[PDB]
Amino acid sequence: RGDIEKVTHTGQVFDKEDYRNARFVNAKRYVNENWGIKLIEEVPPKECTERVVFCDGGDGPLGHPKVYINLDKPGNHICGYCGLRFVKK
Amino acid sequence: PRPLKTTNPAAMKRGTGGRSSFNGIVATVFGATGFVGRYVCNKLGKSGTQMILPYRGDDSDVIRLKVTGDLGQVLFHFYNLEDPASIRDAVKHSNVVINLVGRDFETKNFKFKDVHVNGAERIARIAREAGVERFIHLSSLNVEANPKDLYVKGGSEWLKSKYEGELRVRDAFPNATIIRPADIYGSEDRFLRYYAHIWRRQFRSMPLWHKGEKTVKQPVYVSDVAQAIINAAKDPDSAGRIYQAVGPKRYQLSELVDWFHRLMRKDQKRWGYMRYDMRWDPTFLLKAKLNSFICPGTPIGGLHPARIEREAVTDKVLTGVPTLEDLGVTLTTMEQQVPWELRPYRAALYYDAELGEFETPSPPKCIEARDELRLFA
Amino acid sequence: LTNKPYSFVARPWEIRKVSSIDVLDAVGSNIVVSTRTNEVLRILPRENEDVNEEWLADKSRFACDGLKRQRLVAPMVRMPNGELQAVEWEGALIAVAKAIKAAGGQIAGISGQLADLEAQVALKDLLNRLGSEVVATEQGFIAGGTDNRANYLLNSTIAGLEEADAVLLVGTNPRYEAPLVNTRLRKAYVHNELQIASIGPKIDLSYDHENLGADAALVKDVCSGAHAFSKVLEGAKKPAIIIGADLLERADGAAIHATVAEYCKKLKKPNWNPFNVLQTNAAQVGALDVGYKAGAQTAVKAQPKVLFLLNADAGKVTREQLPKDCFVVYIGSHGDNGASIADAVLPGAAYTEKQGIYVNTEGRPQQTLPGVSPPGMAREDWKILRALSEVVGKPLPYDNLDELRNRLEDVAPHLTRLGQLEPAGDAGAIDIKLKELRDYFMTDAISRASPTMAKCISAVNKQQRENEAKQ
Amino acid sequence: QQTLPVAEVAQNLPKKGYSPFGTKQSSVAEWSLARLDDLLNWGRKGSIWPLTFGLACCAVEMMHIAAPRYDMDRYGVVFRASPRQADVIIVAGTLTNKMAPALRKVYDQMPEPRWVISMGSCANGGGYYHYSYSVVRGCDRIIPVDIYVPGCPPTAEALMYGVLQLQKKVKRMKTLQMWYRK
Amino acid sequence: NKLSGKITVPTAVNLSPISGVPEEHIRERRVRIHIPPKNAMQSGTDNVNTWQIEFDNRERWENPLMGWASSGDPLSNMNVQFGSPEEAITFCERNGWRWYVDGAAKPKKERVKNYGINFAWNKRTRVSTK
Amino acid sequence: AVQQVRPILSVDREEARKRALNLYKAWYRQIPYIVMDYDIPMTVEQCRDKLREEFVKHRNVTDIRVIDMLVIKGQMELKESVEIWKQKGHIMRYWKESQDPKPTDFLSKFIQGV
Ligand SMILES: NC(=O)C1=CN([C@@H]2O[C@H](COP(=O)(O)OP(=O)(O)OC[C@H]3O[C@@H](n4cnc5c(N)ncnc54)[C@H](OP(=O)(O)O)[C@@H]3O)[C@@H](O)[C@H]2O)C=CC1
Ligand code: SF4
Ligand SMILES: [Zn+2]
Repeated sequence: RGDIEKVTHTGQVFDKEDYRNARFVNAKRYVNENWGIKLIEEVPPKECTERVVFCDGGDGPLGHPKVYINLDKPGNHICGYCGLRFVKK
Repeated sequence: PRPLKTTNPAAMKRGTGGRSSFNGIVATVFGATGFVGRYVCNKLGKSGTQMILPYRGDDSDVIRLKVTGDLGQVLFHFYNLEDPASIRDAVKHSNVVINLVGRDFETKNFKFKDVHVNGAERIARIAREAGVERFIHLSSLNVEANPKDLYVKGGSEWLKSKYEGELRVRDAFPNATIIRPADIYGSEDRFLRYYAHIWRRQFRSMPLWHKGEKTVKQPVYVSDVAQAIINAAKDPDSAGRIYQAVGPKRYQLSELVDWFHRLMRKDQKRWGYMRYDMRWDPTFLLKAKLNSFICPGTPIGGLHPARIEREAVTDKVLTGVPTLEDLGVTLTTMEQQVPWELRPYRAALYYDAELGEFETPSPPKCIEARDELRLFA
Repeated sequence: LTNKPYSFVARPWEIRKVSSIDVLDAVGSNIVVSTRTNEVLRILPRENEDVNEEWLADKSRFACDGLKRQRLVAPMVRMPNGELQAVEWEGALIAVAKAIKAAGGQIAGISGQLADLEAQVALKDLLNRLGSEVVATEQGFIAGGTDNRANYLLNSTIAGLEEADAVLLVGTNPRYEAPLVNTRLRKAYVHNELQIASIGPKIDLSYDHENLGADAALVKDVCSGAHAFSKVLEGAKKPAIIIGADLLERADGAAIHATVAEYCKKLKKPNWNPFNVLQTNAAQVGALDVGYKAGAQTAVKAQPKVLFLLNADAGKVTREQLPKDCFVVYIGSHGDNGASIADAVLPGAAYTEKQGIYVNTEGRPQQTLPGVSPPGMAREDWKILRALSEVVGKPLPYDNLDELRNRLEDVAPHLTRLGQLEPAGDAGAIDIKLKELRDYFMTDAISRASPTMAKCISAVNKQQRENEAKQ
Repeated sequence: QQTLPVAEVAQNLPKKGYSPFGTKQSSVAEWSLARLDDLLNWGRKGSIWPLTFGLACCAVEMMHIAAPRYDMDRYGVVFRASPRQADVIIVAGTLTNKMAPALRKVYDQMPEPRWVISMGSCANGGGYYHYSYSVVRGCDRIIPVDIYVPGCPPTAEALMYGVLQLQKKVKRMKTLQMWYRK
Repeated sequence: NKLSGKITVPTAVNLSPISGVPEEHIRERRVRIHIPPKNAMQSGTDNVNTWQIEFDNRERWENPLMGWASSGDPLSNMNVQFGSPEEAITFCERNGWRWYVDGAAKPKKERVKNYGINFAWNKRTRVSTK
Repeated sequence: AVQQVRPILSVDREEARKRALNLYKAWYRQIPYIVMDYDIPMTVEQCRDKLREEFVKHRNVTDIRVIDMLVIKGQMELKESVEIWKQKGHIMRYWKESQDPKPTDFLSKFIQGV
């Protein structure tokens, strides 16, 4: 069965000869289908003008605490909390 | 230098001993819902061992075994002896397998052959293909290549099947450990329930072959058998070695039954125990035959004739064949165990007579080698 | 600013603190191993200003990851195929006891550098039962001068180093041989006008130092007192002369030591012994106080049929260099290259996992504490030897740590007065390793085992390449 | 993990049958034994009699279920006091060491087929007192638990939902049908 | 000839049997009287003014099921505080344990810590920057 | 190193033995009743034997006060067994039959882990 084959995004598969496989002979090995790494990758990097932007990730008090991210560096800048991505250029 | 099988530290022995310390043993226990399965599994759980407990009855029959281990230590796997696919699945990840399968009587879905030898070899072949390090089997101590009945003609099939099971299991598995007990006495046991149950008794006159005075029995206690199983499972150097599992002191069936009835308070004034000759009375056999023919499940009190032949058969040990002492297992004697064991069945506290002050049941007396040679002349 | 490796891993409230001592350098700095659920997450300095100074080098700080990779987790025995398959403790020790008994009483034991004194003493006692006194240490030392305690220590009281006034480092780079000692000197250089000369090759001590050359003839002329810095040494009130143990094992250096001790006679000021020896391994001083020989080649020259190796993963011994028939047993934790050349490989619990006694450079003995359960079948080193003895049939008397700690008390009461330092009084070209950080990071098996150190080596090499190419 | 079918899939599918065994039996004996199991399970399912052990805090919910808001005798459930006449035991509250032998004794004095519901966290895994010197960590270590009702306490709805889940387990139990194979 | 039945008895009364601790722990475990270590990246020091005792680590494996940190060793978390080591040794004896003190530290030697040295005409201690 | 302190019960070591042996009387005399009352495997001789060893459990008690308390515990446990407050599990507790005597010699310890 594929359930006990899938690689958890955390990065675990029971070895092919590992007795802890036995626990799934009769129950499914739940593995989630949304991997945050892929999803945030898909989200495009927002861009702004000001040297310093602010993110709360979510909205109002439904997101993470307000954080200010400077963009003067050439590259992207990833929000510490939500993983949103910023680029000033 | 004994090699190792796995190099994954998660799959490797650890802990301080107990319900949590994983012992590096993963076992399937075929026939776990039995007289000896309970004792084996409880011992294995005490070690902190992973169990797979295959079962063919309703899981409710086995749910009690869940109490024997910490979380995830016990899994129940529905199978059937007639489904090799299921057995393969049950043994793939296993490290050891124990074959506690086998009835005392015959069924409608199984004749002694198909359940007692043909099934066993299938299990062993599947186990061997699965690459299972250790395999264990049980075979009665009285096993003979050419059984001869003693009182009733068609009553030695169990013995024939037992020999067949041993040889073919050894054929299909290079080095399995075939432990060999006989007449294991314990709680919820064929042995003591049989000698206690009513149908076994006539009016007040237990019928015994040759008055039970031409029989030598050496029963052993169930836990000591179980404790042997685990100790020989932990050790792989026991592999490929039969073991005659017997108790400390042989006995004469007359000594036992009299002591039993003394323990049960069955002999004070009125209950009036007597011992017949089973040959004299021709009624006991009919009871067995009818009781077999009528009961759909296990016959009442295990009265089927095969049990009757078993009591008749003597217990022939042999030297060289290793023993429990070789397995490092101390053996609680009957004198320590049986009194408490039969305490539930004590009865007969008449108003007409005296009680309480009756002495503690004076124990029985063993039978020595020359004294045996007197018995058999 | 925060640890890149110990990043996001655990919170201080969750974690558990275990006092301990660093072992990767002979400073023996005090450590607080920050364990959480059988995982050594990080390392912190424990304030012991007599020794530790509350700082801590990068090696001790970051190499903790080395204790999670290349670990030995199963006894192994070399088959006719030769692959060293995994086996169990029964067969392993029984096989080892077989070889020892039938080898023919020609045995040696070479102690590595991460072996605690208990492992040394257990090793020695067993081999004295077997009748073999060939018990060497990897890092060789003075011939015929190993007897007076002050010949292999920092008699100058590492705390007292900061009090030093004129320091002479003969080819002994502290900045990569004892960084904690180095910063103590810099504190002197900043607060007491420490006159720091050098009689070795080029190095940088993070501060000015007078380089008088490299040739070993310079130490002799100075010891006679024929050079300007020698006059400075004379005029000082706390002179110190530091000689690196490598040089003392280089070659014909016992003469160098003898002259150095000769001059220290006059330099001695009351309550102050100038002579200084920056030990490198954390077990060398342990070896001296138990009475080993020095020099792995010494043990090879004995021509033993069997060999013992307390986690001795230095290349100083190679089976080619060994007798061909020499049976080889390795009793160490990390499966490093030196472990790779043994026919029997017994796992061992690393220093954080085992309770042992380490004599630091200056000489105080200090006790590690176990913070993490060892992996696999790994056991304590002094337990492996004890089991093997009783398997052979020459049992040692010490079945418990205290029994063993009393056996050490017999050998050296000074050596069990933990936390104290008994005084020893009187004491008795040049090219050196670890003259650059690139040399420094890769020193020991744990160091090579660690992933972060490997990243550090690459990062420094790349910045150098930038200097070449960014140009 | 699986998920319910969608509207059109339901449209294709037929009635889900009543006896969970189904109606695919081959021979007369099979078909007959299927019905007798169905009748037995129907009896044991419709009428179930808790023992009302109810040690603590959880017990209050064990009473609210008897209360008239989420009526339980509506389902055929009655609180018989005597364990000889009680068919099910809702162990609820903490199991202290003084109680452990008592629970064991009460359990096996009850005749089978006996099912145990471990209500509340205190019984499930020792709950909030798990690291205590006097509490049985869980009740799995004394008796064979059948259904776990998480909660502290479980809201009454949760408890009697679990009861229905026990009814489903009582519905699908195979005793005669599979004795035939035995 | 009495003061409400007062008696003369030795001050050091071992209480191992009355205590209730199993002899296994008493006979295989030590105690490590010390002062709790000062956290490296802190600066307040009002949690290392007490003398503390605890018991050596025994073992920790991981639960096969869920990969927790199982531990079948009771006195693993045990931790008690005292005002002075001699008090703790007195306590530890009365409960019949094996112990070995761990000397905390000598009194801090005064450091001059002058401000002017940052700016000196001759001494090396002139600060490079501010 | 002496302290002038209160008593509990016994003022001299001999009174302590007098109290201690009184307890031994109650326990010896009780054993048969518990064999009857408590349906447990144990027999009179074994119960008597354990009672002997369990006093030997602490032979080298010295302080008058400590031995007094040990007796105080015993008088309690006596009453809890005299009357049947205890349970068959509780009374058997003195044997510790659930766990096998763990290995003791160094190899068995070594080969079976810490
Ligand atoms: N006094 C004795 O019984 C003796 C014991 N032995 C041997 O030891 C073993 C254990 O003895 P004991 O427990 O008393 O015997 P039991 O009659 O109690 O058998 C116990 C187990 O055997 C299982 N069993 C029987 N037939 C089958 C089958 N076709 N398929 C699957 N399981 C089956 C049963 O499964 P389920 O209950 O679920 O139907 C049961 O769980 C036996 O095999 C016996 O040969 C040897 C000497 C004497
Ligand atoms: S689980 Fe919650 S509701 Fe139930 S007894 Fe415990 S604390 Fe009370
Ligand atoms: Zn954000």
